[PDB]
Amino acid sequence: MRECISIHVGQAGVQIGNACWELYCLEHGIQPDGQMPFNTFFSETGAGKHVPRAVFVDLEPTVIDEVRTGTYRQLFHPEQLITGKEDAANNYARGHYTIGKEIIDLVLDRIRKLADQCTGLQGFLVFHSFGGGTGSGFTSLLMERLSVDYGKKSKLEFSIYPAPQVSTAVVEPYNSILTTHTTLEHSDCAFMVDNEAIYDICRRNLDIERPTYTNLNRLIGQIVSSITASLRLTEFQTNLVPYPRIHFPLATYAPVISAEKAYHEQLSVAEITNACFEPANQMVKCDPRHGKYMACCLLYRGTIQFVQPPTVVPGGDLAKVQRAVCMLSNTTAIAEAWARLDHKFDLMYAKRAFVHWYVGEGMEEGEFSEAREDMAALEKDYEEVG
Amino acid sequence: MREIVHLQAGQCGNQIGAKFWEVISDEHGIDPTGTYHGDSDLQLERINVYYNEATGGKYVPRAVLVDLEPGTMDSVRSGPFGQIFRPDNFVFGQSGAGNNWAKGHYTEGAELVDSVLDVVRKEAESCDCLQGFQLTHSLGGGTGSGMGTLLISKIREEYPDRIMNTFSVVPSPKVSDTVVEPYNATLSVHQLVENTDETYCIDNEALYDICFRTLKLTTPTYGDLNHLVSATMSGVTTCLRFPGQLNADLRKLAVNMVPFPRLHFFMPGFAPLTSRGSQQYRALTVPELTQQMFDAKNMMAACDPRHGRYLTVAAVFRGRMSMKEVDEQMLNVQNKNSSYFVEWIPNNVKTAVCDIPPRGLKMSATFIGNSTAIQELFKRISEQFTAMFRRKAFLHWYTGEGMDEMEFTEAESNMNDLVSEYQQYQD
Amino acid sequence: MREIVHLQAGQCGNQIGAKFWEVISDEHGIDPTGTYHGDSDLQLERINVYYNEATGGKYVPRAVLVDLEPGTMDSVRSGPFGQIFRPDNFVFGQSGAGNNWAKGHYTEGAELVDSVLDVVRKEAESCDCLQGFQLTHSLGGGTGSGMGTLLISKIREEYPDRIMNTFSVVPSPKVSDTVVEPYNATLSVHQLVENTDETYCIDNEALYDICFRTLKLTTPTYGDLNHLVSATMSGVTTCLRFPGQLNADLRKLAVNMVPFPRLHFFMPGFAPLTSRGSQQYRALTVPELTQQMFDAKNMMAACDPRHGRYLTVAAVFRGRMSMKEVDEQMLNVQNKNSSYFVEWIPNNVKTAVCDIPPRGLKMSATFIGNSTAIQELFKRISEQFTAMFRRKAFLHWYTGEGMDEMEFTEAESNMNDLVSEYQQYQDA
Amino acid sequence: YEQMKRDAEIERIMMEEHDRLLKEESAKQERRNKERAQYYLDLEKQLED
Amino acid sequence: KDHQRAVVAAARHHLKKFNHQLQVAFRHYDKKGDGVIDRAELHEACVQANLHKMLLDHLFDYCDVDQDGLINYLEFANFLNW
Repeated sequence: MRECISIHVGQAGVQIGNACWELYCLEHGIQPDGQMPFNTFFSETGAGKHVPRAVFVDLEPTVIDEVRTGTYRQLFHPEQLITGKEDAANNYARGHYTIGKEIIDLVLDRIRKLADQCTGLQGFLVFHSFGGGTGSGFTSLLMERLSVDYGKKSKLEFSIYPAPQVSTAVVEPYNSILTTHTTLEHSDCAFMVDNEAIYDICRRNLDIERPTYTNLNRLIGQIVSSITASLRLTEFQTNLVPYPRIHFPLATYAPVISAEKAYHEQLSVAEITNACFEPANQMVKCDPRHGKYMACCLLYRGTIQFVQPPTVVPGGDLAKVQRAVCMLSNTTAIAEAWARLDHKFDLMYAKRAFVHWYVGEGMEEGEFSEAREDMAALEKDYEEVG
Repeated sequence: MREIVHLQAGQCGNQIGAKFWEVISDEHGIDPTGTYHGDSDLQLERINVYYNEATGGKYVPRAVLVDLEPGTMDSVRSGPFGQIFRPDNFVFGQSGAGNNWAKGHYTEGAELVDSVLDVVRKEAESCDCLQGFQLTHSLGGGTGSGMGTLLISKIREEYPDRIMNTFSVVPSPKVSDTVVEPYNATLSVHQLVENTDETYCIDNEALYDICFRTLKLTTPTYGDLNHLVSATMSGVTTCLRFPGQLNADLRKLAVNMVPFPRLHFFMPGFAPLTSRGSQQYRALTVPELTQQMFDAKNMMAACDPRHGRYLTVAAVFRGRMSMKEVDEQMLNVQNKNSSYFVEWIPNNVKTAVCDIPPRGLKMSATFIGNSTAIQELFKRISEQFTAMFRRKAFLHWYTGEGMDEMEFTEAESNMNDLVSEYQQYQD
Repeated sequence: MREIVHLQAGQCGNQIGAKFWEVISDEHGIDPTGTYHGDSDLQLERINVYYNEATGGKYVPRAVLVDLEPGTMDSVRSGPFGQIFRPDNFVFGQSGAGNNWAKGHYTEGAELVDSVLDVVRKEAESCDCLQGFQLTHSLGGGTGSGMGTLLISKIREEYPDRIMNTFSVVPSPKVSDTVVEPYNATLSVHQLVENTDETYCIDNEALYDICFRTLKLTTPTYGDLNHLVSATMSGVTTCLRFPGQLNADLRKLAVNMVPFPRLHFFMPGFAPLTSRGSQQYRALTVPELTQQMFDAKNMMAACDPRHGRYLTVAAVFRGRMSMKEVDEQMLNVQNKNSSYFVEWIPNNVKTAVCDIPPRGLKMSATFIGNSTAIQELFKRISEQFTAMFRRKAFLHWYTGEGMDEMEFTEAESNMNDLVSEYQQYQDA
Repeated sequence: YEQMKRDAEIERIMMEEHDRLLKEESAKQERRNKERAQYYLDLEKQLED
Repeated sequence: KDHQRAVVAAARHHLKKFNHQLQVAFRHYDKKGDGVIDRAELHEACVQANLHKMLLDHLFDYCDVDQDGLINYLEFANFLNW
């Protein structure tokens, strides 16, 4: 009766959600037509069918239609899968102001039915990213609507944070500063991951070259399942955050090793606890030695300056390790990542690059300055709590 | 559900356009009958973007072919893949424009401009929620460019909140065919700098040097050049048709590219190009593909990057391929080479990866460059416009039916101000 | 079992009224000898409506043929009508019509009508639930209007509660194969504005341009020209002959579609109208059928609809369609281009569907619409009179019987009174 | 092993299409040769005239 | 074509009129002669009645049953009426 409801928004959201629900139906005995040959995330029909508590939303049909046609089509109720007509064009302008008003009503109504079929509410799991248009603006609209609506029940978000050096979109600092500006207060807590740090840890811990997105989202699904494996969630919210702005913990997983080295090396509790604090094995590419740790949570499935076993995925790379630890840490290392991201925003906003699309769609020239000053306020708040 | 409506203009478009619809169609498994014969189930999923459905389970393209001599429509319809269209959509005049701006813009195209927007209307009205259009042409001739610059600007005044993609085969000066090509290209950028939301600049001189050194072909006809052009529109809207591990839409790719509005001219380029005598020896991976898509000879514009500094870069990739090898390989080209990139853009490179390659290839990509030295393609047209127009070499055949001496010099500095707008951002 | 009395008139409407019957005969299966031939029993259910039965398996029509010349009914006898109907009611003389209105109304119109009205009155008195009148005429010629208004005028004087279903090919602005067509209109406005109930106003011009652009045919003769008129008068009456998911009678289509005492001049259209090639290349299900019939391209007039509004639009449908789909798609066209319609009716259009289509087609419709765009046709015939008035240009057949220089111009005022009382409500 | 087998099949397919290219090139060359023979023939005919 | 069709219709009509003016005897005679819908037998019946033969053969083929060419015997007498 300890339920949680999952919404997966944007393309990064639905590809990490597919790997997630793969891992959960793997973890229970649920073969993926829904019938056992558990009800914290599932609802059980009287016929013997298991339906997830999940809503998928995107504005290109070509990323939901893969889920609707592929091998998980007999898992869902087929109007849980929200689908637009034109994508948000990597615009906060289009996800927030112009296109998202055709689907926000259906999103809220399916949230309303999935949150009336339950018996005790604990939180929602919103899976998103800080690059794209519907990963920023529609998530901010959904965020403000659900914090105004449901009140104090906890919303956890999982964000692919834009990397220190390498990114696909040119426009990314604009969307990231603008989404954090209005997704500070509404969300209860969100977690940071970086593609570049996951690429380096995928290069050197598990000895694979040329990784890809399924090899990343397997790791992200293992981390999320390790967070919410103590139910088969308000404690994190009253533990980690000192003040109501610093709600971005970092995460890692300690025994991420292949089978060929896992056969020789044992995994003691001491080995996995120190492997969490090694900066080579962090999963957000910041420098933690310039930071000082303000909090740690260490979930054990199965100079360091303070201020049920894991499952196995078919076609997987992480070896079967008897015990593992997921670290949900909170550091003072993100003061350099925010400085570099807001500097990347500042270079483009010195001469108004790419601004006139969002200007002609919805916002004024000072509506970016408001986000700029409200992120300078965030780095004076880390410097203040230094 | 995020659709598009194709259109044509002139002879140079119709050889590209009718080559385009035998590149999309056989990549969708569709016979020239229209009967679907395809292995995969993904193909019938997104037919609704470019096509429409006839009774019987047949598929019709969403396109209109327009020109001012009926010899160029009979050539298309008699072709191998020309029957698929609507015979009611074939629209053409009878009195030829004959490289006349004043005909194709002012008098002759104005008794076809009633008929062509109705075919634009009733075919872009069955669509549920539009994304934009397409127009394929050149900027040398009269009705391929003067009607082509009216068909944009009228359509801009009815559906102005969509994305009207266009093409442009630019007049090469050193590969020239018409004596008066400055008088038609300089009057064409005037009504096209303000009415398209993106527009490519390919030209026939660089399409020869991509075809004499990399391809090393002996005899290039006009069926192997427009094959190169129709296979780099399929790259830039594959995400609009097919899923992938990271997809960028049409309208996503507009926002990230243009720094300030008047800078929306691009430079296309197709990444794997090999001669048929040297294909087996060449290994196909991503580091051995990024060195061919940044090459100065695999660029389908006559301009050069190294006489300028880059602004933004897109690169849609296609195939089964890991994403670390995209993310850091294009860091590295950005990282070592630092002079050629601007410094108030801290990350100069986009990406997008589909899952479905072009037919018969293990791996492919498509470059989109936005250089700053493309002003050298605009300095080389204006200096061929300060010579003929100073002694008034040819004006009395265009100004005999509608314009004035002031109409050209109103639209000459409106093409010459764009050189200086690149110059202020050049350093 | 409901009925409408027919008559046939003019040289124009006789051939289209000869073209009337062959479209109806394939719907049910009356072979021209008289044997019923159709496996659908719903044809057999309403053989009363245009027809009479005969003993011996045969069947016969209900229409009486009049023209003041022999050969037109000898041309109708070259068609199947003499093969079906009684050889008594062919009422033909060899005398000269002369294409004078005053010799279609006064000399052989006067003599030869009582050998017709004694059978016009006969078929009415033989049955009980008579409801209507048909008369297939033209506004064009003198003798197609001089007898045409004669068979209307004196008959509402003793049958005053009827569905009068005329036809009138109007004087075209450009196509003119007769130099006396500007005169024969204003004579036919003295009576037929008051004494009609529905009128199929067509012209010769607009039946070519449908055949030029849309049909992509290169020869409209007078032979196949009539299917643009003959097939679309059969759309209205399939409520009577045949069942449906809704039903609208031609007393109901008098109620629903005529809003005013005198505004009942109509303009039809048939829905799967296309060329040979484009029909594979265009889908026409209900989502595309409505976008065709409301073009400026399937009209039976040359007037400009964007120089007007639409007062009362109806459409009778024919086939197995979802009524959600018709109600939604009519709502879109009613709202998208909503500035076409007038501000009087809140729901400016009207629909009615059935369950029987024509032959060889999955689906059709039959759009008949009372626009207000036809108002600038009226200025033309005032202009085509006023040039032929200061000259008295042809008045030596009409002055032979006698209509003076005032008796024309007090009916010319009447044409303006068909505009003036229309103009009083044209704006505020 | 499955990925290796797929690699071998796809490589054999591409070498088949290259062999097709070789055969069509030889056909085009023989077509050019027969055009040259035809030109020689009717030039000799004109000399006889 | 439609005109010749109406001509054949009127011909069969006058044939039925003569049938009224016996029916069984005529049917038996036709069956014993050439063929129930034989074009040659058709032309004989023509001569007789008095319906003065390419068009006559065409009408016979029209009446002749598809493939059967006997107008379905019983239906052949039926058309002789019609």
